[PDB]
Amino acid sequence: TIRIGQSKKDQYGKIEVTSGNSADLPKPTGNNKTLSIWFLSDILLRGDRLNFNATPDDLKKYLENALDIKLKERSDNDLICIALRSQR
RNA sequence: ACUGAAACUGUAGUAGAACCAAUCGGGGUCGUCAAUA
Repeated sequence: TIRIGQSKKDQYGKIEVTSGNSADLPKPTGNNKTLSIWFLSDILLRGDRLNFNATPDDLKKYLENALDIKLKERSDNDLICIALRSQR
C-alpha cells in the first residue's frame, strides 16, 4: 500500500498494489498486406531536431525503420487512414 | 530517464415577528305516580 501523486500526504493517493502471475507476452499477427497501429499510451517522438513534434511522417519513418519495412498510406477516400490527436 | 512541495470550504448572520385560550351559563327547584277489571 503506497501513496502516489499530488497531495499524497493528505486525503489523496492511497493505493493498494498487487502482483499477478507472469502474463503471456503479446503475440501480434504479422500481416504483409497492412500495418495497423493503435496508441495504447501517449507517444512521445523527437522531431529530427530532437524537439518534440507532431508530424506523423516521422512516425511513419520511425516504424518502417524499426520494423525494416516500407509503409504507404491507405489510399481509399471513403475510409480514413489516420486518426491522431496531439498531446502535451 | 524517476510521484512536486505546501494550502482548514472557511468567514458574518438569534428560527423569528404578531396573536388574551377565550365567549355564553344564579348550584338551581313541586306535583303526583301506576293500569286495570
